[PDB]
Amino acid sequence: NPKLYFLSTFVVTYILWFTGAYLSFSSTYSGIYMLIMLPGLMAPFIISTILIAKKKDFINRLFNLKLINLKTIPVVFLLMPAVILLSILLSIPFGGSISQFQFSGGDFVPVLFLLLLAATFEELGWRGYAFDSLQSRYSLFKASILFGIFWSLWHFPLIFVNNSYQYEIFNQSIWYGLNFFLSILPMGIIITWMCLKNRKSIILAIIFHFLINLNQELLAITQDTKIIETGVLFLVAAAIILYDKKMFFEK
Amino acid sequence: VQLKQSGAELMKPGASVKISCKATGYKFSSYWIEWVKQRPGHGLEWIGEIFPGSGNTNYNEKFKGKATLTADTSSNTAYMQLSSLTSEDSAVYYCARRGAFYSYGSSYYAMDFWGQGTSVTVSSAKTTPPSDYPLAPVCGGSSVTLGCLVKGYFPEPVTLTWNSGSLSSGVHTFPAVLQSDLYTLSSSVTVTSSTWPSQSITCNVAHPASSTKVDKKIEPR
Amino acid sequence: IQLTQSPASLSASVGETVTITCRASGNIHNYLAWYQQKQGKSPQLLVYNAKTLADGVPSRFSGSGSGTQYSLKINSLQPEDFGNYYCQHFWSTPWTFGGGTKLELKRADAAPTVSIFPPSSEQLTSGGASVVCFLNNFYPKDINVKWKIDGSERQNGVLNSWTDQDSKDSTYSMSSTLTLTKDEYERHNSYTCEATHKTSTSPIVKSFNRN
Repeated sequence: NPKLYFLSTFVVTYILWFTGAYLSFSSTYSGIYMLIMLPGLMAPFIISTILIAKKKDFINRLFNLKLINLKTIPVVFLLMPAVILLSILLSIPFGGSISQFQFSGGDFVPVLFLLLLAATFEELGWRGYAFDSLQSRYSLFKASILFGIFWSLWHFPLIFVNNSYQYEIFNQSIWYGLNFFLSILPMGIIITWMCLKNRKSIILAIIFHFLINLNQELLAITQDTKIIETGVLFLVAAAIILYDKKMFFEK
Repeated sequence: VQLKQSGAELMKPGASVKISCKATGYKFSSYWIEWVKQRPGHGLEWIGEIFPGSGNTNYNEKFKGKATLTADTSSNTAYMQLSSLTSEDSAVYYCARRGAFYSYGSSYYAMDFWGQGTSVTVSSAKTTPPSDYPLAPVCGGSSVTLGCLVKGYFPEPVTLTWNSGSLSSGVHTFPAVLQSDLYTLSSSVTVTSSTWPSQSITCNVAHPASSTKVDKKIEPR
Repeated sequence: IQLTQSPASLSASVGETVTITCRASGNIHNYLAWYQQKQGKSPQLLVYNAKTLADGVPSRFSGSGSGTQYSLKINSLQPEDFGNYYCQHFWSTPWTFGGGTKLELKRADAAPTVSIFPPSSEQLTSGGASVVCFLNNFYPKDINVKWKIDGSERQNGVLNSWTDQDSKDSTYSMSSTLTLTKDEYERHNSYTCEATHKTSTSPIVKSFNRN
């Protein structure tokens, strides 16, 4: 029931995050706004688990390490940092970024645990009931794009919560904000593809997601450079579709 | 990284001023420009911000319409225009930058660099030379104090001295204050009883804006 | 969100360790910066995110706090650390600064030297009449001046001016001027400048009669 999962996830995410967005500007109750955001983030995971509970392969993909293809380890570790530093290099012909290598941007230990927790709470849902529901009705290629769109529009309430990444980028420039929502599209394709190449291993998707977040924190870049990064992501997403195009369009 | 602001302004009420802030040493379009007001006794007050390159602005509600923020990325200059000036607008005005935005570990939530400040004064006062008066002690110790009252001048500043600057010890020249629309200033000099009236003591008041220079000798009453 | 700083004034000596506090009327989630301001100069950044030192800032400065309560600590004060200090939140617009804290150089107490001056003959000639009272070289800075004409407390027509902490001996001075018309001045006899300072258990009075 693909029509039920996403619409139910869409509404639960939207009720909790927009409530947390109201508290985020409240001068009285701002102290608790982050504990309302938590179930909002955890929604796709709990919805997915409930639908499954209401198969052994979900258990398998959760605990079976043998599903993982070790040939994809270099691309799991290295691709995002490579993309980031390439973006800085591509920036240089255009004005600025000489300073950027310095990586001036970026307590240090707990924020890791939070990033790993968010990568977990997201992928348990997306790599659970979510993408399987789409791939059953659709070709892999349009299932991945339908996922990319939903996942992008899933971040939509964050624009309205005080001091969030989505908030600040739109606060600064309309182009910085749109660039983010545009970048979720090829990002949803790359992570998805990586999951299939490792036999739908949810654990690997967690690691990959976590690694994408980590490198985006440690190796910080300006919003102007992130626009270039988005393009690099489209070129990588396009290249991946071409390499596995038979897999992408087969029925 | 440097922010240089335009010079001091003297304005009639009802006019408009345009203060500039030139940026050097960084990419002008990628950082917030702040504007802050500072009056004596009111501390720092935030006016608004502009993101050059996007033109996005966040204003304090109090300065909406009063203050207008613009930015020119071809000359790396931010501007603030203050309209319908009144006495309340008299203050020092700063522009300041915020740090570059990063998701984690950034000085983005800080005003990390500031301009030197632009003094704005708004008044209807005509240029007026001070009337100044010698103050001898009461007609009836080890030390004696004398005075020099500088009353009714505009604008600032005046330069007050004692014996043409030769007498620099024991001198207190007080900050000018504004009664009505004109300034009043005073100065005291403390000397040993052996000095005055045995020796001549004169206060000298210069007021360049009215091109005046007056000397007043202190004589016993 | 309003921010409140305490104390407004802090007396200290070189080498001492001091702490300034900032209170927010609502939770600002560590979105808090501290600035330093010398007289006549622009504010400079010291600390942001409540806890992080800005570039170039000595490590004797440090910040802490969370939620609604924040503070700045300076360990072993240097001569250059004397001046003003402000806190500022970055949680939500409008940004508000704290009222500020002035860190002044500590000193031995000194009584004000009080002098009173009748109007000059030149001023009386032009129809004006000002009585001037200087209160010089006192410490600490707090002081009160009371004007009396023939025994009655007069509050109107008086302008005060205060110097900043002296750059040589670190004391303070005050000038109090009572302005009257020549007419009202000449219809009274006793004029009194009366000073209230900590170094004296009773007012210091300086007076004259027109005779």
